[PDB]
Amino acid sequence: FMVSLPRMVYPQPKVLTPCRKDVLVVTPWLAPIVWEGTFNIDILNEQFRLQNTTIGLTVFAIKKYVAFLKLFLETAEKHFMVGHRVHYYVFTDQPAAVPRVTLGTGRQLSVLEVGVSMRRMEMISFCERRFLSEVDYLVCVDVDMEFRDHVGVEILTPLFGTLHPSFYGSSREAFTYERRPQSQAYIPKDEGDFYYMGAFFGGSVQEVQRLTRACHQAMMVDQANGIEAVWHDESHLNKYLLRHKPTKVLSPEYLWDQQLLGWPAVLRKLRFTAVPK
Amino acid sequence: FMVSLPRMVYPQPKVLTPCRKDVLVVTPWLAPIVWEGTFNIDILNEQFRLQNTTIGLTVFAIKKYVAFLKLFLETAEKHFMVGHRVHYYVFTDQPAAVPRVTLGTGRQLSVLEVGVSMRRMEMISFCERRFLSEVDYLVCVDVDMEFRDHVGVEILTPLFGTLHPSFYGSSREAFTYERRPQSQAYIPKDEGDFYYMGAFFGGSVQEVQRLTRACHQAMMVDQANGIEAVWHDESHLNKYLLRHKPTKVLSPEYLWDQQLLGWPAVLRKLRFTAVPK
Ligand SMILES: CCCCCCO[C@@H]1O[C@H](CO)[C@H](O)[C@H](O)[C@H]1O[C@@H]1O[C@@H](C)[C@@H](O)[C@@H](O)[C@@H]1O
Ligand SMILES: CCCCCCO[C@@H]1O[C@H](CO)[C@H](O)[C@H](O)[C@H]1O[C@@H]1O[C@@H](C)[C@@H](O)[C@@H](O)[C@@H]1O
Ligand SMILES: O=c1ccn([C@@H]2O[C@H](COP(=O)(O)OP(=O)(O)O)[C@@H](O)[C@H]2O)c(=O)[nH]1
Ligand SMILES: O=c1ccn([C@@H]2O[C@H](COP(=O)(O)OP(=O)(O)O)[C@@H](O)[C@H]2O)c(=O)[nH]1
Ligand SMILES: [Mn+2]
Ligand SMILES: [Mn+2]
Repeated sequence: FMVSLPRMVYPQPKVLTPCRKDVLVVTPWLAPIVWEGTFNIDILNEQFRLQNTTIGLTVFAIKKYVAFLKLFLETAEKHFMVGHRVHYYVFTDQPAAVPRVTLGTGRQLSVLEVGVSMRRMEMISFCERRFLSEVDYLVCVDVDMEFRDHVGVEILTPLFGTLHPSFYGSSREAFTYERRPQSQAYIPKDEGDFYYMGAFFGGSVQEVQRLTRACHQAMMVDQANGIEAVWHDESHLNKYLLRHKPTKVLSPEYLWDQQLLGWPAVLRKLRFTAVPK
Repeated sequence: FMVSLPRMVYPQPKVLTPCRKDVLVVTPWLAPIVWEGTFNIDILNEQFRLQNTTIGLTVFAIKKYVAFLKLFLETAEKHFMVGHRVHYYVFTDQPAAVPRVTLGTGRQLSVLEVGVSMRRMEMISFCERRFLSEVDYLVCVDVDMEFRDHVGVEILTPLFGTLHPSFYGSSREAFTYERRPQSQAYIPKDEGDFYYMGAFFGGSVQEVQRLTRACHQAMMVDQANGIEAVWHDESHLNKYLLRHKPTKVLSPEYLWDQQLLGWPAVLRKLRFTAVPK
């Protein structure tokens, strides 16, 4: 049950005025594509706070990648779901190397010790019971990253993927999908909506568990058949999201590499960005 | 659980090409606004058929308005959810005046006898148990109407309203919301997203029952306080949708009066239109 929004004073949306004329802001299956200028964050914050929404964030920091945690977590505290309940789940082989990061109120961090290709999907799909009990949404991201600007409840939806920053302007035949028919991740040259990057996806706990289970099972089939998809779990993620359309798509604001790609006009904000490695 | 879509061959959506540059296609709370050119109906048909979706359509034909049923139902058969399961619920004081209309396969009609202002919301919110058992979505429309073009699963969502054709270009201070603070339907001049018309709303059975219950209760409060809202159940519908944002909004393609308003450039299709009275 959703209680009523309070009175709010904000600019009227005008039907004959779009703000964004330069980009596609809805998919052909009527999923919003999230760009700056498409959402009033005050309305969304109200909606999600009224539901006492809890967001889980999973991040893997294995071997040398524990070095990325301090900046990742400190910038998450500045930019990720501020004002909402957040539970970070840090998966690592070195619990003692997790930096001591000071968290805002309503935010928690759990260190989960693990003993590459298949680990993340397998692990997320097994934390199944814990996540269902503790959070409403799960967000699954790479650690070799920093938050530079707002990443908030505008992303939340049953299932989302993020447009890969190298391919948002590309034709589908150029997408680096797995192209060998012997792989479960196979996508022919005449199929595909978008190329989603494996570094940022999420959704409701149920839908994320469905996605990660499916990708894990498909990767195991490939392993049994002696084939490894060209971009590993990302290839499988792409196959899944082709066959199970996401209910929102994040624009490349949400996954950017400024060193590699600069700051194009179409990006009004660079929110979550690659750290050089 | 949602099974996988089959392979489909269709045009690639391109992020740097929107089709509709002339209109707002997403609300500030990230609800799609449904216009022609925003959806691939083949993808949506697949998604909803895979769930064996059943759509209920409620329509009231009381006193002289039974005369509108033949054209309403015959054109619904040509245009409304064709290929999907449909259950029409015709509420009337004259069951014998309901015309014999031939239905396509998978489609059913029930005549519900009833013995104005408050009837529709009260009645819909009591058919509660029946609707929950028989249909997945409910669509609630005026009878003094005809279908001229496709109205399909692109509308389906937990909660939708439709932009009133006289007000989609108006500023909110011009909206004919109830403006007296003594009414439960009251909306001040600095609030409001859109003016929704009472002739076409819907959603999941649960959300429609919530809306109609709330509007019925608010109308009863007004009655007890000796006030009737300026546009009756439409005023209440507008108050509800201000405080409970719809998850899709239908463009005026879905509720048009060609005699009154012609055929503006912004409307590529006239789907569901007023019959002169
Ligand atoms: C000099 C490296 C050139 C990389 C350009 C293309 O990107 C790669 O695209 C692949 C798919 O075809 C995979 O998604 C890689 O993860 C991605 O490289 C990753 O994401 C990119 C955004 C960069 O941050 C890159 O350093 C990183 O390894
Ligand atoms: C000559 C009549 C002028 C009516 C113009 C404005 O519309 C009315 O708007 C009101 C709200 O302010 C209510 O929604 C009425 O139902 C609507 O009139 C209804 O819907 C309209 C689209 C027309 O079909 C009208 O005949 C019908 O009574
Ligand atoms: O030695 C490693 C390699 C990978 N990863 C995790 O797997 C993610 C994906 O790897 P990487 O960032 O190297 O991939 P790329 O950005 O090149 O796709 C990383 O962000 C880490 O979360 C890790 O923890 N340790
Ligand atoms: O005598 C009446 C008056 C109204 N209605 C029902 O209530 C709806 C709303 O009334 P109307 O269409 O007259 O309103 P308007 O289009 O002027 O808003 C009609 O379409 C009918 O479904 C009816 O059945 N009999
Ligand atoms: Mn990375
Ligand atoms: Mn009418």
